[PDB]
Amino acid sequence: PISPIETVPVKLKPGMDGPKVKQWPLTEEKIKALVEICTEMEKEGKISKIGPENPYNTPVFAIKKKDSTKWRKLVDFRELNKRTQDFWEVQLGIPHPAGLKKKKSVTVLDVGDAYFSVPLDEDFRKYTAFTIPSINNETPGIRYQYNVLPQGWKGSPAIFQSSMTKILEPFKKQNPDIVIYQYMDDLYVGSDLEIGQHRTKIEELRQHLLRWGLTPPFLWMGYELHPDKWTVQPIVLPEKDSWTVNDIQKLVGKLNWASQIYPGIKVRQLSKLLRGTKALTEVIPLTEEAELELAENREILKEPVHGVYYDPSKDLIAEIQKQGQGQWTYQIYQEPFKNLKTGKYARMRGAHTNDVKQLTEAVQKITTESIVIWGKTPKFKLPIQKETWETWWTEYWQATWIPEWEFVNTPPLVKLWY
Amino acid sequence: PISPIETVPVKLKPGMDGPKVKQWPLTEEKIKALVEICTEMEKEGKISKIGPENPYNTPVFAIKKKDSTKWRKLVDFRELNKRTQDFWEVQLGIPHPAGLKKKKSVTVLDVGDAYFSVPLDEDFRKYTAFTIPSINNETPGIRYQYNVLPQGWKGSPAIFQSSMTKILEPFAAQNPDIVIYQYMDDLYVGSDLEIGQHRTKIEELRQHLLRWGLTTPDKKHQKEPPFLWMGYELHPDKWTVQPIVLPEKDSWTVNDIQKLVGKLNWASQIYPGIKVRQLSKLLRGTKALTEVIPLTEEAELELAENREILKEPVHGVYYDPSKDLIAEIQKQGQGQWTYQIYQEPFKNLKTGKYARMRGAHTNDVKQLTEAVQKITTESIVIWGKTPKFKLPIQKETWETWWTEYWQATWIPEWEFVNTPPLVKLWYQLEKEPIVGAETFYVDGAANRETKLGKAGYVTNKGRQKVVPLTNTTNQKTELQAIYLALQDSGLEVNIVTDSQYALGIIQAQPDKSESELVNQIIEQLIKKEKVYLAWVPAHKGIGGNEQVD
Ligand SMILES: [Mg+2]
Ligand SMILES: [Mg+2]
Ligand SMILES: [Mg+2]
Ligand SMILES: [Mg+2]
Repeated sequence: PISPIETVPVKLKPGMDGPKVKQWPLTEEKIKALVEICTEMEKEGKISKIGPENPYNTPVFAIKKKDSTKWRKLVDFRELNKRTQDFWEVQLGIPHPAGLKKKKSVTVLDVGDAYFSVPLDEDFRKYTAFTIPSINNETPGIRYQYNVLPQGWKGSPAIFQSSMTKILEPFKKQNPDIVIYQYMDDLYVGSDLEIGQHRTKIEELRQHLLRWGLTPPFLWMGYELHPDKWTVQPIVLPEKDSWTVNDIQKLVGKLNWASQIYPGIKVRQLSKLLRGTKALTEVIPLTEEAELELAENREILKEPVHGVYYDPSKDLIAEIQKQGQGQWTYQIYQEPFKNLKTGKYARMRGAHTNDVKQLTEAVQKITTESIVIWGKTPKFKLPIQKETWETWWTEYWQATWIPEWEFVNTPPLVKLWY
Repeated sequence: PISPIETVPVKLKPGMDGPKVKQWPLTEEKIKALVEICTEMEKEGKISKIGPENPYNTPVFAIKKKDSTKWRKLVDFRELNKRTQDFWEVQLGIPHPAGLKKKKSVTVLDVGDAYFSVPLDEDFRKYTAFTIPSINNETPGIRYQYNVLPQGWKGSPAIFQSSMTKILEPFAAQNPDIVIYQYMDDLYVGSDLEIGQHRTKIEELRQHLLRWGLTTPDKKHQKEPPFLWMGYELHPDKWTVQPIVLPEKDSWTVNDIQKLVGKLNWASQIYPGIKVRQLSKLLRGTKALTEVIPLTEEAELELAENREILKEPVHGVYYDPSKDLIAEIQKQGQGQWTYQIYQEPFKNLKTGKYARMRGAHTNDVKQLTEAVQKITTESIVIWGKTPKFKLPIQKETWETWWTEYWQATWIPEWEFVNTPPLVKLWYQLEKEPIVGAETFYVDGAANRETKLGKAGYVTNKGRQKVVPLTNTTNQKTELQAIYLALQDSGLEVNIVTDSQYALGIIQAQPDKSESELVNQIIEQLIKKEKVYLAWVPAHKGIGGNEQVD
């Protein structure tokens, strides 16, 4: 003993002051939960009350994960994470394992509780200030700041890195084929092991973390994924025996759109079939020239797009379209017409008459997929009004991280993704 | 007889030095007044006399009427405030009377002067140095610095509030049978104790505050109820806000307007419908920051409009947490909506209005949705929960809307209330092409320079038309073409267009627009039985006759 866990000097990016984000309104149930959680954290010395001389603030709310029944404090450190210097040497020090996406099964574990065992740079503490608001503004908000690495702060996994590797070293030396990746407060463990064997391994790894603690409460949970069976959704053209004027016009529209992605696409012959003024529901026979062009186009679409690779220096963008009947399509790209992944979601918990809950879930699924594939979250373009989204998304959020997003307006691109 | 408090560490903004504003000339009268006042203040420990070594300075004023008393000392901290670090926001939200729960006994205490009894961070005092000029420049001015939070300093409100909260913490925690709320300078103390016992708790609370050198003005004897708390008249069963009289003048200063907007902002959550046109002047008025005279214009209309609304009293009941919150909405017209939130019928907690957001094209359903969200957020702020809604829209209309709308949308638990005018969908486009319905291939084009254009259509039944247009654009002519097809077709019609612009307006499902042409299209769609709108890429082998326009 006689030697503390000396802090790591951390600083904001040059010319940037700390975050000053307004706390959004909270339900009495969330306020009650936060009050009890913070009172306990304060007793454990993880957080401390602060005076008015601290002008900083970051929003906080609470989520009740699925099958946990216990409220979990969630701090929206999006603003502070942007203002926090990348720790390259230790922060960025967390390289992304390109092989996690090729694994049969991947399990996600909430390991953020471990970060509370490490003290935080005394001079940085003030920037982690947050406020638990009171109903009707009847009393001034209770203000705190962290004394240890906070969950949700990008700097937490970066500084804890060395400790994490030492805690898992025995486990990895025994399982050289298990890919373990740390992103924020989450730990992704991928293996091709047999399901039953996969689950036992996660539990063996689970013990190490618990065994470590000579310096809970959601560690027992586990989110299972299957990136091996993840497969993009290619562009397909209809296969018909009739073909109306309307069908052909939709086909030409779609091929025209695709010609922006695949240079070899041609619609000249098919277009010739639409020269005239016919009823939309009229059946038109395909000329042999049109039949041929359609076949050529159909082939071109079976091959991947040319010139598409991930550029780590650029942001990932995600677009989502509501297709109706609880189905949603999405594309992730950095440059237009150069998709890195396109997908489709059907069914989905929440289809129970709630569009916003479905979108919120689609956002979380897309984000986790993005974390696994590239090691970072995408910037979302959401098909919804700002006001609707900001009023309801926290009611259905179950992840411990939060991506960035902006709002969209009526694109015919939807039909092309059917 | 002894008294202790903790100070808050204060700092100037990074890279900035203290204030160094020179003291201007003062009349012999004002100087003698200031010397006296300061002598008194120094006797109470409010200020301390310093030497010539302190390089900082802030100017001091002297004013007032002998009525109440002699003169008053005023120190202008404008410069020090600009150099003082930022502090946590004291405001953030204003308590709504309907958010209070019923209490048998209530008392309001004024702690507006207690801030002058809170010590100032020792190392920051030197930045508050001021000087009283001597009789006639023949003696060095008397130098002073504050030892307590200064009246107009930037950190006084926030430091005082945090200090008060800390002092009250132990009293509230050890007296859970009473409720204490602090808004700016009013201390609300309520309980369900018999008056005798309640008064005893008040006495103990004042003696508690006294231990920290914080006094409360003497018994302001008056008949209660009503209990006055931050502008609300509290009664045991209901609350009231008396009519708010706005100032009547023909000359307005930046300060007058800031106080006016501050009063209106306060009244905004109480009274339905207010204003923000005078703000435009304030952003440019206080932009210059100068407390001069801004010529009021048009803000004149809203002012005369606010004045009328404020002529009436507002009454309401308290919140019963054992009952559900209910919000009912009504469409008034012109994009205006009214709502009432209550628990028991005819006993409103809060009533108000919602004006539609500014936009080119709108729809009644979109507006109702906005109003629901707005009311949801406000209810969560005041009561910490979402009310159940009673809406003037059929459950079936809502279903048709959200299932077909291209965006994700949602409304929380609600029930249909048959209260005209009901919100509905005025038209509904087809998902598939109509069989037997005439197909109109429309097109439009304009000449950028000449501003002249054409809009026409060709149909499968040989029908055709071209109409000339003047002072139009491509987008204008694209919409005229669609309008023409609607005008000359039957009750069912298929319309093929290459205009992404037009498709974008119609896919937004507007039932009203600012654009005359769009409104005309809307009126036409309303009359049709079935319409299928199809899109095709322009400049290709589609349509056939696009050479005619
Ligand atoms: Mg906060
Ligand atoms: Mg009264
Ligand atoms: Mg109101
Ligand atoms: Mg056109």
